Amino acid sequence: MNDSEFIQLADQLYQKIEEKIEESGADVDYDQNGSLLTLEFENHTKLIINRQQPLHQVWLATLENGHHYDYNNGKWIDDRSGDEFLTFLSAAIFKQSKETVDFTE
Ligand SMILES: [Co+2]
Ligand SMILES: [Co+2]
Ligand SMILES: [Co+2]
Repeated sequence: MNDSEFIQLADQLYQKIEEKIEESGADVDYDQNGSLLTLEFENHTKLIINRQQPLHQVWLATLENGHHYDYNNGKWIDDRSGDEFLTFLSAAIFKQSKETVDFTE
């Protein structure tokens, strides 16, 4: 993957996350500030998504941990656990808001 391709795929991801939040009507606020996509819950907790363009990775910070994802099999896959980004993001949103956002279907 080159940088230009990474940008296309990461833009598709960010837009997918935003569209699925809108679709769901969930009370999740989102703000893209360049490389950053911050999700904010009513309880004032956040999830922070960052693009690391030279590594061609998307990173996710939860309250406890950081996760780094490579694009593999048409999906974003955690490079230590092998978990899929969007499934993991759904689970995190449910914990911090008790609202369901399905990003995969
Ligand atoms: Co190419
Ligand atoms: Co609906
Ligand atoms: Co408030």
